[PDB]
Amino acid sequence: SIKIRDFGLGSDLISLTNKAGVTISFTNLGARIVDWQKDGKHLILGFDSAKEYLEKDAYPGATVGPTAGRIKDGLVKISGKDYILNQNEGPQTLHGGEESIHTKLWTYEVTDLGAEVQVKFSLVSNDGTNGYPGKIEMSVTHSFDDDNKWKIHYEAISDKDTVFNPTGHVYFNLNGDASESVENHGLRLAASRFVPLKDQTEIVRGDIVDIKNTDLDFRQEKQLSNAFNSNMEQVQLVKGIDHPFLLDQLGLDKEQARLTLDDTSISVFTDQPSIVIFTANFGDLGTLYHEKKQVHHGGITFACQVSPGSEQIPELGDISLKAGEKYQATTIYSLHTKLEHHHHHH
Amino acid sequence: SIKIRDFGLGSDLISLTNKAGVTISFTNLGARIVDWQKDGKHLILGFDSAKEYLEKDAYPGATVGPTAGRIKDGLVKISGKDYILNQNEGPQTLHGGEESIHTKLWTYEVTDLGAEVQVKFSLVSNDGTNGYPGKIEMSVTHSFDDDNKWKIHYEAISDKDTVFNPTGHVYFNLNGDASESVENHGLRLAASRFVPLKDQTEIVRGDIVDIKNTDLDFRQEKQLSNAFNSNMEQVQLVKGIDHPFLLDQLGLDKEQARLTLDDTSISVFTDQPSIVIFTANFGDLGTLYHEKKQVHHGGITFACQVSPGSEQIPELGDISLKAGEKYQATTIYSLHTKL
Ligand SMILES: OC[C@H]1O[C@@H](O)[C@H](O)[C@@H](O)[C@@H]1O
Ligand SMILES: OC[C@H]1O[C@@H](O)[C@H](O)[C@@H](O)[C@@H]1O
Ligand code: NA
Repeated sequence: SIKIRDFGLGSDLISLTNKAGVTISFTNLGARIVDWQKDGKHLILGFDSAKEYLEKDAYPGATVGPTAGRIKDGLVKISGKDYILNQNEGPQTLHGGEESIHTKLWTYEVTDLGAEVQVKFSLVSNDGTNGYPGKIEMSVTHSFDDDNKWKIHYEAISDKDTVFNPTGHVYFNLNGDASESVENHGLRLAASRFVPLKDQTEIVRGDIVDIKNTDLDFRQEKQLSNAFNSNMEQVQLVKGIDHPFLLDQLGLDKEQARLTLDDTSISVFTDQPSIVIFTANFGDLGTLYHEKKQVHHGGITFACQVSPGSEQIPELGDISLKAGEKYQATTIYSLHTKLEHHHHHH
Repeated sequence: SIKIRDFGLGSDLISLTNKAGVTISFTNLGARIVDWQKDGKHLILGFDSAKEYLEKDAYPGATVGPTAGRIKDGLVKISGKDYILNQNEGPQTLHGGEESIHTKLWTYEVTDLGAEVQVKFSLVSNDGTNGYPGKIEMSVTHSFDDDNKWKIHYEAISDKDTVFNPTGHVYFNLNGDASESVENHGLRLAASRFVPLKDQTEIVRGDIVDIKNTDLDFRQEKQLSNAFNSNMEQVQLVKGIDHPFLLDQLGLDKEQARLTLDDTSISVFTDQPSIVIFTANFGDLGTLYHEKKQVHHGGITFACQVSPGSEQIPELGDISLKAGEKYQATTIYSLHTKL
């Protein structure tokens, strides 16, 4: 079933329920996921109205871009030309600059395919917006099916050579309560290397480091506390995790990550080369989610994209987008029950 | 009463009915007026869904900007520097450039004051959008009251020196049907001068002309057919009217224009210096409004703003907006019925 209602400020809330009774919801404000529940428990973090997003934190569950992450000094090189983008975090351009796409009302259309329902959100990024050459016609399609798979499909075409590498900023918290840390979750992630940050400004250091056998190695499932409790310089630097992990094997076919709590698991599939993991290292900020004060480590993202820093570390990729060339990216989060035995205590 | 409903593509339709039973409706798609009716008659032109506006004509009833009208070569000088805006009509920048603010979904909030209801739409134009320095936080409040007054108040603030001169693009048609020319309406206009167009590109000619005692003098009410049957080269050039008229006296308290058809009349008030009048000179286009084929001259605008062409004729005014300055503009359309 599909249901729609106003969500505030002129935005809408589109709620879907599949045949298994799982419900998921999105808003056109930032083409974003608002909630995902199983048996009345929230699987992700979200608010109850549009205004909260705008007043508390506008990133959660959003489509962010045109370029996800931080670009050192807002400087990109496009077809031999230097361009300075909006700098909204000191001299850095973070998540596309200020008042970016995650803050806009996108138009949308719903397509009912029976076992699958699609919500295609559209938006045009005008030429020059936040310094990006364009115009860029973008669309983000969120779909949910009878097999509990939530899929995000991005498409984009630009009138001019530009840069594009958006991502989805959902935060998971299988506790279903923001006030409960995710250190009790089990994590498996198919990555042998990571990208360290230079310092507190969070730009990339310039090197790629092997994490095998460190507290950041999750090739084999381990509890998140292992990382949170780590005194590794990088962990101490950000007070948790806030890094790109380079996937060892690429392809939409491989389960790249799996997050488990008790009998529930979320599997991550993507055609992108890296996953940026940020564990809500907000300290005592205490943003209220459904009236619960969020705790430090009260959430985790799996933002799949081309790793940030490719400006300095070309080995990471090329996010350029040629005029007329069709960009496409696909990320899938699938929900499972009793996938494995995970019975722990913290 | 206030009613909100889904207008298509995720946009909303907000309809306000006042104590007199008159109904006006807006959509956040473009902070625009969609309909205005009395005794089941439409007074303005509009479509029945969001898609129609995107497919047929995105201007009708919309908030257009940041700069309304045509800018020669898309060029403006800001702080002595030349800036090139998005060119969407040849080398000209018409109504803000392609995919401008009229095609965006704006956020909004409704405020019910009893005798009056206000709908405040807001949108942020990012720095560099379509070549315009910013960011510009903009808001347009459309309100409707029990006295049948529809008012539009604009406000804006920019982080950088820029240009700003928006307008409301409603088209009136007291016939209540697009297939009927407005040539039968009577128009009164408190303007003794107009801005001639250079040619078919519609950029300004460079001069200001006195229209006293010509087919375009509407200082005393007259039927539009007059102007329509004129042999003035300017009328002939565009096949109707498509020009900025310079108001004789500035100020919100003066009725600047008045459009009349039978017992029904619309009065225009504004704090702007000019009114741009365009008589839907679409020839055979035949755009469909409520299943009715539009006819050449099947509508007329009263776009209040600073006259286009100030880039070449500085006397027209100055559209700059300095960083930190708050821009404000107000335009009111008042509906009257003779008893
Ligand atoms: O929401 C704020 C957070 O956004 C994340 O996407 C970034 O990686 C964090 O460093 C930042 O503090
Ligand atoms: O909507 C299209 C029309 O917009 C008006 O504001 C212009 O003056 C006309 O020349 C143009 O054809
Ligand atoms: Na709505």
